[PDB]
Amino acid sequence: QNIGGIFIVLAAGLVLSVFVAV
Amino acid sequence: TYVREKVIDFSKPFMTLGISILYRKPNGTNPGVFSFLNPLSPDIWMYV
Repeated sequence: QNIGGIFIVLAAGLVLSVFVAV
Repeated sequence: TYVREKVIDFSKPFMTLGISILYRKPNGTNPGVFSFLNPLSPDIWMYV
């Protein structure tokens, strides 16, 4: 649980992945 | 020793010696798959 701080910065793309839909 | 010479007398020095260390061999090993985790949290190894 040290560098999980980046398993969570990871999310920024899985959040960004939504937009091109239209 | 000299102190012991200072108090009583021994024979001549016939079985000569000199201080030295004793220690394990030790055959310390932990190879195998159970070693490679170390650079990273075994949990974090799973999240990946």
